[PDB]
Amino acid sequence: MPRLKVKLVKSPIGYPKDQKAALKALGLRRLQQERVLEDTPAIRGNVEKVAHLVRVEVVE
Amino acid sequence: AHKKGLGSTRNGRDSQAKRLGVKRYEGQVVRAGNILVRQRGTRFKPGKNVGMGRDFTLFALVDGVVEFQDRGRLGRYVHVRPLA
Amino acid sequence: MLMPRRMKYRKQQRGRLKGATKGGDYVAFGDYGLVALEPAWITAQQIEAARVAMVRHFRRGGKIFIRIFPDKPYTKKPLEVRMGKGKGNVEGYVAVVKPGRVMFEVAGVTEEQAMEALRIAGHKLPIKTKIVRRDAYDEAQ
Amino acid sequence: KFRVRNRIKRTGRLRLSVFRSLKHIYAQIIDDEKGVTLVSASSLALKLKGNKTEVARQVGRALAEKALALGIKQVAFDRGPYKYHGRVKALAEGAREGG
Amino acid sequence: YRLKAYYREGEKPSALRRAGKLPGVMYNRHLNRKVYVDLVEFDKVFRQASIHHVIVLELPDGQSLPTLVRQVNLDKRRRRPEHVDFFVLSDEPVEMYVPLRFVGTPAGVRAGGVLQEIHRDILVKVSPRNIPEFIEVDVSGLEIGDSLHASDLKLPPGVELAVSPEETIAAVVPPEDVEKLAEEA
RNA sequence: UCCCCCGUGCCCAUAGCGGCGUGGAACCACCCGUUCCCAUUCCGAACACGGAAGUGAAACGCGCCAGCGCCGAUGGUACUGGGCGGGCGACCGCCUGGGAGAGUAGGUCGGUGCGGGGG
RNA sequence: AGAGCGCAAGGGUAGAAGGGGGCCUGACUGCGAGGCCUGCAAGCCGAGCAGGGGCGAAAGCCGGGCCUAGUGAACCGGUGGU
RNA sequence: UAGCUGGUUCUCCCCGAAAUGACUUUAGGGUCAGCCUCAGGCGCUGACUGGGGCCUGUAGAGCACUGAUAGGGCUAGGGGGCCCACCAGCCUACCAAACCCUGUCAAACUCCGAAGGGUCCCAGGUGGAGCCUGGGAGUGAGGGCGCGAGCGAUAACGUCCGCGUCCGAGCGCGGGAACAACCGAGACCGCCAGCUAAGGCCCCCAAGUCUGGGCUAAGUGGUAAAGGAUGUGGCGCCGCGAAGACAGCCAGGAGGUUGGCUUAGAAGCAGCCAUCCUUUAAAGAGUGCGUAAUAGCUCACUGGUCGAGUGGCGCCGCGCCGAAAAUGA
Repeated sequence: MPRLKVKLVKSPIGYPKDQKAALKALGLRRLQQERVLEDTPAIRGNVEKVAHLVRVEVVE
Repeated sequence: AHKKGLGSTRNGRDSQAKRLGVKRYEGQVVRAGNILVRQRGTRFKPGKNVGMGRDFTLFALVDGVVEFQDRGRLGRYVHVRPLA
Repeated sequence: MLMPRRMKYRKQQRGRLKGATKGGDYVAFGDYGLVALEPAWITAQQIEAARVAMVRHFRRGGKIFIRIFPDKPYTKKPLEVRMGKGKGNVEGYVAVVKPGRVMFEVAGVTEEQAMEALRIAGHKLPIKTKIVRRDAYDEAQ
Repeated sequence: KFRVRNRIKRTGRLRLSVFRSLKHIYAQIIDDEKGVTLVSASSLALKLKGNKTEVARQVGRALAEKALALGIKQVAFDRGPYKYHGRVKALAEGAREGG
Repeated sequence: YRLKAYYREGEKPSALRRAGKLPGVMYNRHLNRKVYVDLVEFDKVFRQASIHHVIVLELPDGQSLPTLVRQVNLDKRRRRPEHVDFFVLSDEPVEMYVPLRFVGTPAGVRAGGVLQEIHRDILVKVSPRNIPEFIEVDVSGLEIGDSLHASDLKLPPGVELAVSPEETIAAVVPPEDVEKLAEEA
């Protein structure tokens, strides 16, 4: 399984609490936060839930 | 202002909603005396170590796990099977 | 006009009316037709107003059909009252009509006849409509 | 027309699925669930006798031994139109203990 | 008559639509590919068709095949076709709607009266070897209140029937005037 | 191993209707006697107890047909998570995924294991 | 299954809960596994256990009624007993 | 006495709420749990999500229950007449049980039934997750926007619930001209350092009078409708036409006739029906004006001249009339 890699692009303040629970499920702190990640449909869906606050790249 | 003849009603009366539904499903261990289906008419007919009471309510007789069944020309079935 | 004389509920809640006609844009009846453009109630008062203006303009005319039917209870509270204490009154007996629904159609008329007629008849209603012929409408029952 | 599942009032435990018809008596003892049967004994369909009531007697008791060969002890006489005139083979002495 | 055809791939209709191609499906007995045409000549030609006339779709695949229409789902909103179905023909007795041309000016007609257009298009079982064009319907002797139905219509030698036959194909109805302002009462 | 039937059960009508053709050699069913066991708010119809002659219509088992009945793809659309504009509202639009019934094609009068008898 | 299933309706039912007869009296006694429900309190469900009882050839059902409404903690006192 | 008003004093550090559910002589107070806090204990549990198993009747939609429902056809009975009795016939631009077809409607209708939520199972997920006992609280007028329903009138900066959030406590920040809640975005402090969000770049005020092509003539932009018009751009449709057309001009523009029917009269021409035939290249049972009705004028239609395009129907974008209230724009 390749490695996933994502940042945080769009502020958490004023959006659903579930999506923010995903943002905790990743570890996404403040704005501009490059994150090293592992691939799995679980975390994949977790991140797909925030497909707008987050920059996507599958660094291998 | 002037507020002439108005009126009243007769409908400020509601029935205290009683929590009804199905509690346990296939995948859950239910051990002897656990209600798992709340209903009024036979929405869920008993069976394999399943039980019914004085108000059409399914529960657990065994320490077994639930599962379901469909038998059209008979009804809807619940069978709580355990282990050999 | 027209409605039930005794249905099921004196009152019923307003509801939400978004769109899609639910069903009814073809024919099987008239040869020209009038079709709505907005999702609103049409009042049976306005309905019969159209029926009038229609058979009115063209006298001795043939037969016109109404696909719609005003069967919606409007809740009209008494005048000069106060908030709460009840509801409205079984007034404004109307029908739920959304865009693309054939309100009403003519058959046996003349070209320009059906034109000017349905033109005015539609000009009456609380909206604006489409004057349509009969060709594509074929099939769908 | 005698369904009611009298067999549901026999779903209690262990069956004896049978039927009577003019010439033959179909006295069968059946393990259920999988519906896997076991013990049959008939009128002249077992090549025994010709009067159902006598056959019954003998048959049940023959059937007794059959049951008593396969570790069988108790079931329940299965029929809705049974009426129960015993046929005092009544598969009671006939293995089961019955009545 | 003649019309173009092209094979649909599986691209979302939204594009095919928004451009100018009219999306649809065709089939026969078991076959069921997906296709598309072009609104303008499709519209123009279909007027001279419906399930009354037979159509031909030539295709850049090496094969040109004719069909009849069937089931046309629409937009509802703004009223216009947005999809079509085309049943491929055969030669084995098929069932669909033959047009009935109204013919006759009797007593219901003339002396007021309006024809009751019930079934121009009627369900019949005709062998696709034969093609009933414009089945005449005798109005020549009918008066208001009465009607016409059943086997009374034209039953061409190469066409069989299977509806009721009871179903009233047409009738004559009374006109209106200021006499319904008396009804207004 | 399998054929025909009887007892039986499972799928839940694509298993049901109807029309039709066929079997009684073991069966099944009518039939048969109403003394005996036995029962009917009345009927030996029903349940019966005792059974020779007959029957295959009716009961049913198998077969052929769709007329009725049941199923219904596949295209497209409705409505909709989630995301984003536009309108005074009434309300309309786009992407991303989710995906009906309506109906057209067409499907279908059966699927099947335990036990028993004859061959 | 549109009948009926006391009463309002919902849900449900002719593989009975409906309607007919026979013996009866489990509107049982001492307990209650474990669950519904939930702010507390009150309400809801019941296996099994043991005493004995009724019907059933039996297998077996019975701790009131097809269910959801028909209800009032406690303080006080009546009454019979321990 | 005071369930009420009011005051309630130094510094910093850490976390951080509720403005509900139940019951109350209860409604602007209260006790119970919920949401916060500290101590100690228990360890990947928790939010979240992937797969799988099952519970679900809202939307839609359909019409099989049920009501309603237009329209036709059929048809019990019934309106009525002709017309008899052992009793029946028969007929209708009548009423209507039911059924068939034509479409149709619904929160308390439901054959189908999503999106979705729910919960168990395995999996990951280290976070002011979570569980468990224990002391301290406060909180129970909340409000806006968002969609989903009620109510109101499909009014209210109206109230009523639900999921969702911002305020409150974020009147600390930047857009929004100014504005708790619209957009953007979580402030330990310093900085005369770099990017960037929302909006924005002609100058306020920081940055393109950049680039390239479309629309409009109204200050539209710079906030209004049904509706209206030879406004302007662009698309499409059906004739007319080099056999000769749009338009202009010349001319013929006719006869039965005063069509019949009405009517004081109705003569193409105030009105019902109609719904022709002929002399001809062409001329109507007429299109307007006019008449007391005739008269006349007149368009239609067809040639003479002509010389190149013309007439109509629908669409899309932007506009214009529609468009008036009060200190000064």
